[PDB]
Amino acid sequence: GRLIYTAGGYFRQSLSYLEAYNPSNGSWLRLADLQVPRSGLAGCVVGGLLYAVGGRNNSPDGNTDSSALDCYNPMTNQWSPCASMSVPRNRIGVGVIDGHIYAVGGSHGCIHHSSVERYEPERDEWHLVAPMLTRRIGVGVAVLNRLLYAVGGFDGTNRLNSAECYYPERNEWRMITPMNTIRSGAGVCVLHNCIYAAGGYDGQDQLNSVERYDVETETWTFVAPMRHHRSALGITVHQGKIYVLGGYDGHTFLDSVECYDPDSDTWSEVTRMTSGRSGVGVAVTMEPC
Ligand SMILES: CN(C)C(=O)c1cccc(-c2cccc(-n3ncc(C(=O)O)c3C(F)(F)F)n2)c1
Ligand SMILES: [Cl-]
Repeated sequence: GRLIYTAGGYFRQSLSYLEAYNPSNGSWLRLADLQVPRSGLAGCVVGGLLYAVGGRNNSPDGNTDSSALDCYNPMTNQWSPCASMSVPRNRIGVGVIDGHIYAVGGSHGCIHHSSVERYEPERDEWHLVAPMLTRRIGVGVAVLNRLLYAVGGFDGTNRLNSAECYYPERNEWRMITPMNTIRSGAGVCVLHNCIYAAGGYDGQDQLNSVERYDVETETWTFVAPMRHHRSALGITVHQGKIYVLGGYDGHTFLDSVECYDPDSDTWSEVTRMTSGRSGVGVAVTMEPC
């Protein structure tokens, strides 16, 4: 059995929560807290281990952007620090290729990063790679066919409809077709042969719209919209379905979890997080024992 893990997030301040939702039975487990509260982080899994990457501790006692990489082992229910990134990256995106973690973009104070770096678990080492063509914070990241895509975000001045693709064997970024919608702090994931971008902020409104990029056709197509408008949502795939978790709708820090069924093109309410929050990190791995 596999669980959807949600790490960190934001309500009033950055959160240390780690909780795991089991689609098979509707249940939530609270697991070991993050060592450091963080919002605007990303989650990913490599070799059954859950990693929490970047973010920011927004707290009454000060605000600190995170360069941290921390590893959670479901077998032990324990967090362990890994090597830190070259730079703090709040509102980061991440993707895994070939057992390596790419950390993309994000902010450090007023610095909006185009830089990108790659973590090798076997070596506990980060190394910089080619930077993106654009500065992107609140960037959506997905991996399809061992290529890494960076989608939308905020460049320090404008929210972006643009997207680009990183070709590892050439260490090179190239623009792809722009989305039909400006999206920053969207949820971005892969399903089948498509990159999905769900929600985000366009500069004026939180979005419910959802569109997908087909790598073979190089075009974006809208699918059915989510039931909730949301920016700073978490997103993941579990058994061929997209799940979106939390976010901010302009009014409420959402506890809503929705899932998308591509065959019926419908979104439905699935469960509620134990408390409303935005800016979480999400990934899927094995049950704790
Ligand atoms: C209302 N608040 C501030 C929160 O709910 C919140 C709190 C902490 C972290 C984030 C977050 C997480 C991931 C991406 C983003 N970005 N990154 C860029 C933009 C943009 O405006 O362009 C956004 C946002 F806020 F929409 F979603 N934010 C949002
Ligand atoms: Cl923030």
